[PDB]
Amino acid sequence: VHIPKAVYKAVYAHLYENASLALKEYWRVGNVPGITYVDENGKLCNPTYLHVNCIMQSLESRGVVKDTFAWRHHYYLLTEKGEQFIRKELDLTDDVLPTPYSKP
Amino acid sequence: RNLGSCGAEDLDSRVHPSTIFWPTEADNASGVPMRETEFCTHIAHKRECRICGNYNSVYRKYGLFICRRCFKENAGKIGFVKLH
Amino acid sequence: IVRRDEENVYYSKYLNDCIMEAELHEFFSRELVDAGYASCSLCRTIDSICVIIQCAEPEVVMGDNHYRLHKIEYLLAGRFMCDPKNFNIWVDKIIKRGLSAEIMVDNLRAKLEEAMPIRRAAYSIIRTAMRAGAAGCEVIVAGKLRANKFKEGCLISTGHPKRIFLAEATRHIKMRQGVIGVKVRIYNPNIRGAVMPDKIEIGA
Amino acid sequence: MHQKYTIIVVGKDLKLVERYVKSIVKEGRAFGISGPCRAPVRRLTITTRKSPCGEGTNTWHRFELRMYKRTFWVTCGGNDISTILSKTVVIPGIQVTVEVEEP
Amino acid sequence: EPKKVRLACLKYYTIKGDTAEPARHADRCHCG
RNA sequence: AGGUCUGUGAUGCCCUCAGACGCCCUGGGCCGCACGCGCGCUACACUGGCGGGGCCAGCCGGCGCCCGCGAGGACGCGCGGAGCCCCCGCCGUGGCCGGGACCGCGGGCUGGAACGCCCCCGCGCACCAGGAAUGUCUUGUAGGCGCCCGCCCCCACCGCG
RNA sequence: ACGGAGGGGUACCACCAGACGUGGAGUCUGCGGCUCAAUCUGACCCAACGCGCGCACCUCACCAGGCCCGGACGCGCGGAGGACCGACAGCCGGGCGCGCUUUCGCGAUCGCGCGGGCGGUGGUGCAUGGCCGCUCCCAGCCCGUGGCGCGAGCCGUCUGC
Ligand SMILES: [Zn+2]
Repeated sequence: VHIPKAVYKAVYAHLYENASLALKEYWRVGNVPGITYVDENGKLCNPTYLHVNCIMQSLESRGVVKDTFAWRHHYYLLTEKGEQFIRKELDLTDDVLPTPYSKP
Repeated sequence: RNLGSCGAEDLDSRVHPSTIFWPTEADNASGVPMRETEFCTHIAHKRECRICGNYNSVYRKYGLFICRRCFKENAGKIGFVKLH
Repeated sequence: IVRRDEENVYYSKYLNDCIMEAELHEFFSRELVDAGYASCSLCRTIDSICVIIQCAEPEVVMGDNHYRLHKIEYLLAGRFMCDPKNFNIWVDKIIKRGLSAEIMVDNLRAKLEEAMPIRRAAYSIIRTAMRAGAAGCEVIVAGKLRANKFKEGCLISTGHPKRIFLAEATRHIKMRQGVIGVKVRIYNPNIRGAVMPDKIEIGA
Repeated sequence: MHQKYTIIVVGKDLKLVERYVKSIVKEGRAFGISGPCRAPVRRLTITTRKSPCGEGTNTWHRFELRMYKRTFWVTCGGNDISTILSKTVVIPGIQVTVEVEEP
Repeated sequence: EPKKVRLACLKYYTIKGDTAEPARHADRCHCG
């Protein structure tokens, strides 16, 4: 529950840069191979599944992103309200835009 | 309890550090090390249909890992065809 | 003479990509329904996969300069752990919409959920198909309303020719009282210029 | 230059997998590409009860998936990596007909 | 279910801002 | 109103929701047995049992050296297939060398953990062709003989072939 | 629809002629009954009983006991003068800062109530979808025009070979 702020910021940044979080349905012990964070650890340390799952649940419940589930993989996608909120937490300016708009 | 232990004579009986032979199946979760002490300390394979989270009646042949019941629905797309 | 565990990689490499796809079909069906998705494919490229799709309304799938398609593009990459950019989806279009079962069943489902009853929707669908050059259709609606069927002309329902000529689809509708099982089948005996057996002609 | 390269074709459908080789051999008309070895079919098999609950007369589905494959290791170093790309482009684009080149 | 006490300005182990310190047996922050 | 809400992000309505029917951990149980029967396996022997030897299959398929009676074990590399059957001898109608259930020491394997599985010495239950009743089968078929896959940490009298 | 009514046909899931069997023993397994804290449940003529794809832990619902909130999102009150959360040492506890006994650490990731969730191998298969089983190892089923009947219906769709 006591989720570090570094994880919050890392997830926000990864989301905005990719506009897409492709997450696995899990609820046991294990870290995520994708998003990453560093807290004076010497080597970027990956987050734990419980932490990111709770964060994703809160975000979606707040109406920032929508999701499909498919089978065995939560696919998320941020809305306009998403771009309008992450930029604030990352402390960004309206000029910046997600990468995918730049010819993937 | 980080500043305690047993007799040295008993320590000789410690289990061989040789890694355990009972792993967990991952179809494709980074292997990383309060309730955390024993949330799921017990270690065992959890092979399950990669469609439905059901651990019963799963084919491991050819590395499918598909429930027998959920096999019929998607077999047509997967390529398997019913002839002969 | 030969070793049987070398070719096993090639055999197992082709099978994995088959499943890698079906998930795509499921996901598109759960997402790009708005554009009436029909089917997909795959083509393992040097550094990516050249997935192309077929949707009746191409415009809906893509966005401003394909923006939302680009959005989707990155998503898949992380899920399959492939390099982005290299991903290169393609978008296609279906011409004879009255000859495909899935688009018709999806439109019919939506219509049914528009408060309009089964009869009008089924007759609209069958008219749309027949006016699109089809020997016949068949609409079945089952749920809390039994089975009320509707049919126009001749269909085959047995034999090898069924799997290639007859095309069927099914859906499920979550209505307040329960579930409305609906399916559709269309028999086109002129698909891809294939001659149905026991169909003969003699000249002068 | 010369690489002792190999060509492998793997697929499920007998129709395309047999038509595609004809185009390949056309393209190798002058580079000496020759007959392909046709491996025994890898007929994968699976059986399953038709009833989700196991009621009534015990019946069984029998699905199988074949894996035809052909090999054109003929080129070897007979061709250069320059036109090995040319070998891989003039060929038709079939949606699913996996292929791989090794020396 | 251990309890807590309202915090007081006891950390001043001095008599005129002399910073004396930065309890039964010894102990350090965290477990080490 | 045949079966399936206990296959599923298939689901309406009910019941449970901070002493939990949620998720997790340590143990036990699903195998427990006076008895009734349903699909099977092993036999009741000379058209046979034991020992030595010769030898050929297909779905398909991995092997060398050294310890150990055997099961198994330490190393190193890519290489490879059986029962019936035929031949020579012993046994000689004796519940006997047919039969291998049950039980006592012991040696090993899997696994965190044997209640699981193999091999060796010893003991050697019923069974003498089975009533009323009843099932299946027309050519490479019945019957007999063995060999691979499935679920599987170990194990096949089962099922698909 | 039925007939211990007639006439045509037909089938080793029927018979003629034969073959191989089961029911008699030992044993593997499932099904009822008894027992226990639990011995988790579905199915019972064809059309339930090696079937719901191998049960030491998980599988697993069942029994004896124990961790955690992993209570989203809104509204009202409080909170860094400190919301919530971890811990060396000693006892009781199968063990765990599980509980207690002193005292250190962490810092808003929130706490209480009201609305409102997610979850659940929990119930109704007599509320349903989907998939199978059976009728069915069948040879049968209907449309447009026309005609016959007030009409339900009949001819088309055959008392011939
Ligand atoms: Zn499944």
